[PDB]
Amino acid sequence: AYTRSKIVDLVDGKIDPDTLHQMLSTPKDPERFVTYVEILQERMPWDDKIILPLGPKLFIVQQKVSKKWTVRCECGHDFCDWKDNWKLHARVHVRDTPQKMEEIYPRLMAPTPSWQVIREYFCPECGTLHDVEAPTPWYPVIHDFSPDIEGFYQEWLGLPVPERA
Amino acid sequence: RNVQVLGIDAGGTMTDTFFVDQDGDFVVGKAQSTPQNEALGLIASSEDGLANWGMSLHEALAQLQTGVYSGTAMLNRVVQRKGLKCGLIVNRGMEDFHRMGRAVQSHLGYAYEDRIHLNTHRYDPPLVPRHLTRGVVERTDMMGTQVIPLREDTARDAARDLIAADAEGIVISLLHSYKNPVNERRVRDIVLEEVEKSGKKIPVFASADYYPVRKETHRTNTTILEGYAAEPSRQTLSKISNAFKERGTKFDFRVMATHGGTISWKAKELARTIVSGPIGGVIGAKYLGEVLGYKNIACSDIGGTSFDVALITQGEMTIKNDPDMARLVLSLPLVAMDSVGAGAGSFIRLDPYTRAIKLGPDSAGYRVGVCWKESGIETVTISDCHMVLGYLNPDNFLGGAVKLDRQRSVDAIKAQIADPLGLSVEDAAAGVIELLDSDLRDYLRSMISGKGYSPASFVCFSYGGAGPVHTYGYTEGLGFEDVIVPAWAAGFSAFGCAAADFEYRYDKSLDINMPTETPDTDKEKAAATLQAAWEELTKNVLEEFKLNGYSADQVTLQPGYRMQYRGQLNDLEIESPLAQAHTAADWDQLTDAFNATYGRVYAASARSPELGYSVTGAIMRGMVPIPKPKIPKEPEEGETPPESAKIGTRKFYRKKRWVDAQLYHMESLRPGNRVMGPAVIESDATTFVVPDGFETWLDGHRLFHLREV
Amino acid sequence: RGIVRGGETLKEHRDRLMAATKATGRYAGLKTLELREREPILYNKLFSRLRAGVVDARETAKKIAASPIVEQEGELCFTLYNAAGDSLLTSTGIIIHVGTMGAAIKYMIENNWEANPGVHDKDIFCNNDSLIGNVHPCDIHTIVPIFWEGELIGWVGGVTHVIDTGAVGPGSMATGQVQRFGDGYSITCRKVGANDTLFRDWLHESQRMVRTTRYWMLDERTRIAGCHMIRKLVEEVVAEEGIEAYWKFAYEAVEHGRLGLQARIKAMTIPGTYRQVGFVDVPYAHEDVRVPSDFAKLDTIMHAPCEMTIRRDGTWRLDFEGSSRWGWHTYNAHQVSFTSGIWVMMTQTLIPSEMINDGAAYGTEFRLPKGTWMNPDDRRVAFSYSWHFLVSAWTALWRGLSRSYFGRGYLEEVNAGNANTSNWLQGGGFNQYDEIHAVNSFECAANGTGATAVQDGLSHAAAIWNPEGDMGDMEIWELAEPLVYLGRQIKASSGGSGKYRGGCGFESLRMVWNAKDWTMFFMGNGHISSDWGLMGGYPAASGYRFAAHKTNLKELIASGAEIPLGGDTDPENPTWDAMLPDAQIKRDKQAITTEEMFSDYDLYLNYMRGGPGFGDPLDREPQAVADDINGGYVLERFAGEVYGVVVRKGADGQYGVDETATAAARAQIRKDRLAKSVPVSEWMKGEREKILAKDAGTQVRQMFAASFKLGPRFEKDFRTFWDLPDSWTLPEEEIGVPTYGSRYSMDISELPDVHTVQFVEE
Amino acid sequence: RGIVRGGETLKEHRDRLMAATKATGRYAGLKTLELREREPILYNKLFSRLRAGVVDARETAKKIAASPIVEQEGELCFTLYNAAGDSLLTSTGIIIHVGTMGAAIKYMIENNWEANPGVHDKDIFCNNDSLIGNVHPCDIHTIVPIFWEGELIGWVGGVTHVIDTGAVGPGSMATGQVQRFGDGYSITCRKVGANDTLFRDWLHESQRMVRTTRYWMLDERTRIAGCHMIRKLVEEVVAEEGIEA
Ligand SMILES: Nc1ncnc2c1ncn2[C@@H]1O[C@H](COP(=O)(O)O)[C@@H](O)[C@H]1O
Ligand SMILES: [Mg+2]
Ligand SMILES: [Mg+2]
Ligand SMILES: [Mg+2]
Ligand SMILES: [Mg+2]
Ligand SMILES: [Mg+2]
Ligand SMILES: [Mg+2]
Ligand SMILES: [Mn+2]
Ligand SMILES: [Mn+2]
Ligand SMILES: [Zn+2]
Repeated sequence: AYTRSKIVDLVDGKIDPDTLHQMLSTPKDPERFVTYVEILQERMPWDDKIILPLGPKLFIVQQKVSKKWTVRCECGHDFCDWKDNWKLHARVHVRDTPQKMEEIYPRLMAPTPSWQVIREYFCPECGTLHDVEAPTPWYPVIHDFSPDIEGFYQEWLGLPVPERA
Repeated sequence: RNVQVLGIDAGGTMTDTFFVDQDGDFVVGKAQSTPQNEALGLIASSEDGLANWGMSLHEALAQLQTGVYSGTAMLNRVVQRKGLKCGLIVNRGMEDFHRMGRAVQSHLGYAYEDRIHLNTHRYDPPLVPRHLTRGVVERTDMMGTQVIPLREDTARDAARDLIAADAEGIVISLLHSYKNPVNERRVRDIVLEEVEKSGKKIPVFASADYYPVRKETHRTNTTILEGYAAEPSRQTLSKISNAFKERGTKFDFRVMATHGGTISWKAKELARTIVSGPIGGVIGAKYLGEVLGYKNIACSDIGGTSFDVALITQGEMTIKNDPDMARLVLSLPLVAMDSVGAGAGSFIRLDPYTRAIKLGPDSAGYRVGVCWKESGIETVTISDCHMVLGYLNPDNFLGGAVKLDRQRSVDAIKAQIADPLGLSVEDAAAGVIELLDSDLRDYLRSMISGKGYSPASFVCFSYGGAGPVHTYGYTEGLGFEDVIVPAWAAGFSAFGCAAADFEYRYDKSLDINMPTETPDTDKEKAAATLQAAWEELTKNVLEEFKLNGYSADQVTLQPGYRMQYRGQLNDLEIESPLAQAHTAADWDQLTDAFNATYGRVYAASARSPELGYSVTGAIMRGMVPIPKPKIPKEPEEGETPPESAKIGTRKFYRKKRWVDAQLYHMESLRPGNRVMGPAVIESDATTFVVPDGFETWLDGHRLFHLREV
Repeated sequence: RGIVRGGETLKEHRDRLMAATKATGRYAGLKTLELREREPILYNKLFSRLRAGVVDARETAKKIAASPIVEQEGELCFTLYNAAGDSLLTSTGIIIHVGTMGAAIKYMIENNWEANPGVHDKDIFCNNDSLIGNVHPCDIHTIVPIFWEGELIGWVGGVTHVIDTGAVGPGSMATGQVQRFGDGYSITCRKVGANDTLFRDWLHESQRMVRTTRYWMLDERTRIAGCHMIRKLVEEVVAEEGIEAYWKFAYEAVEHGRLGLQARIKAMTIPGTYRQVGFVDVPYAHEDVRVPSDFAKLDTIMHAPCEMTIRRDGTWRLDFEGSSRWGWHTYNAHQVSFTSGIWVMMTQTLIPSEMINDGAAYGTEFRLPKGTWMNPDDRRVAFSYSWHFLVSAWTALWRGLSRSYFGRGYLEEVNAGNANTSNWLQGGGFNQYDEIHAVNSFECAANGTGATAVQDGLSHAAAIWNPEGDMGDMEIWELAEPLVYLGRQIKASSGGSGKYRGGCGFESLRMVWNAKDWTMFFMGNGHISSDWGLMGGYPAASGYRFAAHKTNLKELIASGAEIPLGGDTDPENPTWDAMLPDAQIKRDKQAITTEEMFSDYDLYLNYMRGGPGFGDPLDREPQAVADDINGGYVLERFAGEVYGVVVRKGADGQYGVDETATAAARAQIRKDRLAKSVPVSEWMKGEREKILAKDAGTQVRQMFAASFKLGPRFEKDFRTFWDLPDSWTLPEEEIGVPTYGSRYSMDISELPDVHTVQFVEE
Repeated sequence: RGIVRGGETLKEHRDRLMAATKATGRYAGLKTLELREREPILYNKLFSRLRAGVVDARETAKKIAASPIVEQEGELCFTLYNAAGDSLLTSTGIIIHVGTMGAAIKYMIENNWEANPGVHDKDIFCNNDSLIGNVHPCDIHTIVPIFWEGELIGWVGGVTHVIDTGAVGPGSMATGQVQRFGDGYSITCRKVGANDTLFRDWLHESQRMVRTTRYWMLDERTRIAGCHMIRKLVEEVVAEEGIEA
C-alpha cells in the first residue's frame, strides 16, 4: 500500500519522483481504488456517492435519495442516466473554419477543417471542458466508455455493488 | 620493511591510504579530508597507516617506487549538481542542442523494464541553462571546408552577454572543430579579449583544445565538465606532489583514468580523471576476483556523497567508447560504471507544500552532520539518522578522533523532520533509512537489469566507508549468489590503485586507407606511417619512466593499433604481433591479426575483407614490475567468536522495534566465526551492520559473507 | 523423419501445439509450468543468461554498421524462437519484428520449406516480404535455424532497418510507386547461404538492386553477427544445463508471458466496452505528387475505428469493423504488422515488467475484416511507408486503456497517446563521396509523447515503434548526408494543449551542400492530426512543408547579409522568407511529395511532431504556462486564448504570471464557452442536414462510402445515429473520383502452392 | 582440380582460348580444323544431329506455353555452347540471345561461380540481368551445364520472351519508370534449382513479383524442357561417336 498522502500528491500532480517511479515499476497496490475514491469524495461540494471517475471533474454517482446512477460534473450538474452518453446532453463548440482553428494553433500547424474539425464538449452550468473530439465532418458523437461496474466491484475488487434503482 | 607502492582515495569524508611492502604485505591509513588543500589530510592519513608498522612518514616515503592518486572531489560536483557556473557558446541556430539531451538522456541508466515503460522516462535539468547559452554565426563542413565564414561581431556580442550574466567559466564548441579548429580557436581568442577588458576571472574552454573528437553532444558535455567539475580542482595535484616531495619522495604521481589505466599528474585534461576513485575500486574488485575465482561481480560503494556501481562479467571490465555516466553522454572511454548523489552525508529536507521527504542530492561531506558540533552544519543528514538509530558509534568515528553527540541529532531531527510529520524521532529516522535502502536497492538492480541479467548471475562486493552500513538493505531479496564485505572496505579504492600495473600509455590518431589488394609499395608506405607513430609514442612512454628513475632497458613495450573495415563508424584495438613494421608482408600480418580478432569479438561470418581497411590510430604501452597486495589466506578456526571480540551492546531500531545489538571489534574476529544479527561489527573507519533477520560469516581471506535467515 | 527434436516435422509440431492452445486456452496446453514451479533457480538462470545474450547481441553487433540508423540510433533487434516460431526472449529496439520474423518462420513451416529447399544446420535465410507480414521492404530479416545433435530446437532472427531497397522513390519511406511493382527489392524466405557462407549469386544481385550498396553490405554483416552470437550462446547453455531443461523453458516462457498479461489486465484495468477512432490524410490530388498511374490521383482519408472489450476473466478483444480500404499509395499494411504493433504498445504500458515474448499475443483477440487497409485482399498493394496508417490507428488505443487506469486510480499510467512519427527527410543522387546515394533521416525517432494524468508529456523523446528515442548527433548525420545543419530547435506550440501539455516536437533547417544531381521529398501527416487529447486535452499540431530553391545564399553569405538560422518559430509570422527575396519558396500544407530537384544552397525544413494533451487547459498551473513561454515550448499569444493565463515580461526579460488578472480571465472564458456553444441536439440537427444534402468534400465522402461497404455494422450505426432514411445512399461511384480496386481484388493465397497463416478473425 | 574436361578451371580454360585467339587471329588458335578436314563424314553427322536437336527443342517445347507470344509466334530460342561459353549451333527464333546467354555464362566464368555457389551436374541457373548484357528483363534465360564422366563439357541456354516482369508500367516494353528501380524483377545468374528440381523459395518469390503468374510459370517449364531435351541428345551423341570427336 501507498500512504493516503502519496495518493493525494498523485491526484494533485505534486508527487515526488521516487514515489512515482516506485508506483510505475513495482506491482500495483490493490487498495488504490478505495483510497482514490475516498480522496475525491472529500473534495466534492455534494454528498452523493461516487461510483466511478470518468475524468478530472466528471463522475458516475449514486443519487442520495432516488438511488439512481447518473453522470455528474464536479459542480453538481447531472447530464443523464449512467448507461447513456453524457455528450448527447452537453453543449458543443465546433471549430470548422480556419479563423476558429487559428485561435488555438498557428496557421500551417492548424488542421484543415474540410478534412478534420475540433468539437469541444462543455458542462452547461460551469463551462468546464470535459472532452475534445477531432474527427472528420459528419462523424457520429462518440460514446467513449460503457463500464461493467457489477463485474468490476464484485469480481475484481471483492466489494458488493452499491444500491441502484 | 621496505615500502614500495602507495595508493590513495581522497575527496570523500575521510581520505584513505594503502601501502604495500616488498613481500606484498599491506596497511591502511585514515584521516579526515581537508578540501581546502587535500595534501594536509593525505599526510595525516599516511602517518596513521604507517603507524601500524611502527614506521614514520620520513622512513617510508624515501623507499616508495610509485604512488597512484584517486578521489571523488570532481565526481561530487557532478552528482550533487554543485559546480562552477559555466556559460556555453555554440553555433547560432543550434543553442537548444545541449538541453535537448539528444533525446537519449531521458532513458539512460535504466533497467530493461524501464527502457520500454514509457511513462518512467524523464530529463534531468541541463548542465548549462538556456539563458547562459549563446550562438555565433559560422559553419565548417566534415571536410574542414568553410561554408559560412565566422562573423566575428557575433562572437563579441556572445562573450559580452555571458560576462554580463555573471558566468564563472565559458565553454566553446563548434561543429566539426575537431577537423578544422581555426574558427573555434578564433572565437576562444575573442572571448579571452572580452574577459580581459572586463577585469573578471573567467577561464575559457575550447572543445578542440581538450576533447577533439566527433559527436557534438558527447564532446560538449565533456568540455562542460572540464569547467564545471574539474576546474575548481586544478591545483590539487601540484599541491600533493609538492607536499610529498618536501617529505622525501622520488617518484612522479600517477592518477587513475576513466579507461582503467593510469596517466601523469601533469595532464592538461582533468576530466579524464573525473571518476579516478570509483575506477580504482573496480580494478581492486577485478584483482580480488582473479585471485579467488569470482568471474561475475556487481561492485557497490557508498561514501559520504555518492553511491557507485559497476559490473565485471566473465572476468572482464568492459571499456566503452562514447559512453554515458550520470545520465550524460560523454567522450571519455569508460569502464562500465555509474554513480548517483546518495550517501551518508546527504541532507534531509521536507517539501514545503507536500511534506515529502527528500534525500540529497547534496551532502555535508567532511562536515558529517549536526552531530559534529564543530561542523557548523544546521541541516540534518543521514549520519544524524545513524546516530539516532544506533547504526554507528558516537565514540568511535574516525577511531574516536572526531567526537559526535547523539543528543544533537535527536534534537535536530525532532525539530526538522519528526514534529512536522507527527512522528516520534526514531520513526522519522527509520523512515529516512527505509527510503535510502530502497533507492540504493533499485539503483543496483537497474544496472544489472540494463545488461539483461538477473542478480542471481552475480556475486555483490560492498565496500567504501559507508557501503557495509547498508549492505543488508540494498541487497535484500535480490537473490545474489553471495554478498561479500571485505574487512578493508574503507580503503578499497586505494587498494585498487596500489594493485594497478605500473604502466604508461600514449595514443596518436592516423588516417591510413587501403584496398583489399594493393601493390607492395602502398603496403610499405602504410607500414612506414604506422612505424613513425610507434617511434614517437615510444619516446613519450620512456620519458615518463625516466622521471621515475627507470632506464629504457627496464621497460617492456607493447605496440598497438586501431583498425576497421573502410566506411565503419567504430574501430577495434589490436595488440601488435610485431615490435616494428617495414615490409609488405608485415602489413599483411597486421591486417590478418585484425581479421582474426574481429572474428572473435563478433563472428567469423561478419568479416568483410572485400571492403578494404582503415587504420585510425597507433598505441604504445610500457610496463615495469612492482609487488601486488597479497590477499590473506588463513586457516579457519571455530564458529564461536572469542569473548574478547565483544565490546558491549547498543540500542538499535528497525521495523518498529528496539533491540540490544551486540558490538564486535572487527579485527578481533577470526576466520570461521559466525555472527547472528542483531549485531554491529566495528572497525576504526567502517561499520558493518547486521540487523535481526541477517547473519554473517568470516572466511580465511578476511571477507565477510552476508545471508538472510 | 521430421527434423524437430523428437521426430515431428515442423508442421506436425506447430499444428499439435496450436490445437492444444485452442482446446485448453493455455499456450501449448501447459496447465502447469514444471520447470518454473519445481526448479525456480534453474528457470531464472536460463532467463538471465539468454536475456543477457540477446541484449548483448544488439549492443555489440550494431558497431559493425556504417549507417547511423543502426550504429547510433539502434534501429535493430535480435529475437530467440522455439521450433514452432514463437518468441521466448528478445532484445529491445524495433521489437515489432518479434512478430514479423515469427510469422515468416511460420510461413516456412506451413509451406513445407522442410521438404524443399530444406532447413539444414548452418543455413542462412533472408526475408522482407510484406505479403507474409513484414512492415515494409526496408526492414530486412536474417533467420538462422538452431540445431542440437542433428535435430532442430529453435531459430534466431535479426532485423535492421536499411537506408533503401531500390524503390522508385529514393528513401526508406518512399513515394512515387503506387503498387508492389516499384516498391523495392522483395525477398520471400530465400536461402542465401549454407555452411555459414553467403552465396555469391545472392551477393551480386542484392548489391545492385539498391542505391546505398556499402551501407546495405554492413547491415547484412550486422545481422549475421548477432544471429551467430546467439546460436553459439544457446549451444553453450544447452551443453551446460542439458537439453531437457532448455526444451521445457522454450515453451513454458511463452505461457508465462500469457499469464503475465492476464494478471496485469485484472490488476490495472476495468471490465467494459471502450470506443475510439483515428484518422490521417492522403493528399494525392496535389500537382507535387507525381505518380505514374492516373487511377491513384485523388485525395483520401484513412479511417480506423476500434471497439475494445475487456472481459471479467482478464481476456480482451479489439475489433476494427468500419475501417477504410487499402489504396494506391505506400501506406497499406498486413494483419501481422498491425497486430504486432498493438503488442509493442502493450509492452510500453501493460506488460513492461512481465515476460516480453509472444505469450501476450496469445492472450489478445483481434478482428480485422478482410479487404480493409490493415488486412488487404490484393497482392498488388505497396507498403514502403506502412507506418503512416499504422501509427495513426494505434494512438487511439492508448486513450481507451487510459480510461481504465484513470477510473481505477492508476493515474501514473495514463497516456493520451503517441505522436505521428514524421516528417521523414528523404532524397537521392550523388553524395559528398561522389557515389550513388539515398538519405532517410531518423530525427523522427524523437517526437513528443502524450501527457499523463499527473504530468506533462516529454518533448523530442520517443516513437511508438521504439520508446528508446534518439535524434542522433548532427556531426554523425553530416557524414551520411550531403546536407549541413543551419538549425536545431524545440518546436514551439507543437505539443497538444491541456491541463498537462503534450510533448513538443523539434525542427532542423538543412542547406544542401556537396551534393550533385540531387532530389528531395517530404512524407508525413498534413491536413489531419492523428492523435487526440484526452479528457479535455487537444491534439498536437499537424504538419506543413517549407523548402526554398534558387536562394542566392552563396552571395548572401559572402556579402554579410542576414541568413536563415534556427527553427521556423512561428510559421504564421515567419522571418526567413523576407531574407530570401530571389528564392522560389514552397510554404504550404502539402506534407507529402514525390522527388523534386534540389541544388547546393537550397533549403529544407525537417519538422518532427508533438504529442497530445491531457485535461482542460483552463486547469493548468499558471506558472507552468509562463515557464513554457520562457522555455520556447509555447508561443506567447496562446497563453490568454487557450489557457486563460495572463503573462507579462519583467525587467529581467522573463515572463511572469498576473495571478489576479488570470483568475478574472478564466471566469470570463467559462462564460464565453457557454455563450458560443449550443446544445448538442441543436448542432446535430444542422450537421444531419448537411449529410442529407451530401455537403462535404470528396475525400470525406469516399472515406464513408468505402467504410460502409467493408463494414455493414458501421453503416447501420451511422444511419441510426443520424436518423437517416432508407432513401439516402452513398455509393462510391457517384463521387466522381477513380474507384479501381473497390470491387475486384486477388489475394496472394490465390496463387499456386501458397498457404497463408491466419492470426486474426477476418 | 578445375571442373572443365582435362582439369582446367572455367576461367583458366577461357583465358587460354582468348589468348590464342588474340595471338593467331583464329578462334582458339585453330590453324587447321582436323575433324573437318580429315573426318568430313563424321563432322557432318555431328552437325546434322545437333542442329536438328536444337531446332526440335524449339518446335516441341513451345507447345507447353499458355502465352501466344511463345506458343504461336515462336518468340523463343535454344542454343548449345562449348565450355568457354561460345555458341556452336542454335535454333532460329529470337537469336539475339545466342550472344546474351553466352555473355551471361562468361560473367559466371569471370566472377568465379565455380568456387561459389558452385557449378554442379543437374543444377539450374536463371538470368535476365541487362547490366551483364541482356536485351531487357522480359527475356528470361534458363542455363544448364552439361557434364560427361564428372567433368563439364558445355552448356545449354533457353530463352522465352515473357508477358511482364512487374515493372511500374503494365506490359513488356513498359513506360513509367525512369531507372532500374521499377524496371522489373531482375535476376543475376541465380542458382534456382539442383538435382533437376526447382527450389520452392525461388518459385514463391518469382511468381508474386509479376502480374501474369500462370503465363510466367508455363514459360519457365518451356525453357527447362528444351534445355533437358538438348542435354539428353548431347549425352547420346557422345555415347555413340565418342567424346574426342
Ligand atoms: N568508524 C567510522 N568512522 C568514519 N566513518 C565511518 C565509520 N564507519 C562507517 N563510516 C562511514 O564512512 C563514510 C565516509 O566515506 P568516504 O566519503 O568514502 O570517506 C562516513 O560518511 C560514514 O558513514
Ligand atoms: Mg573514504
Ligand atoms: Mg566511495
Ligand atoms: Mg530512485
Ligand atoms: Mg549501457
Ligand atoms: Mg448563445
Ligand atoms: Mg492458397
Ligand atoms: Mn523500418
Ligand atoms: Mn523480349
Ligand atoms: Zn459543471
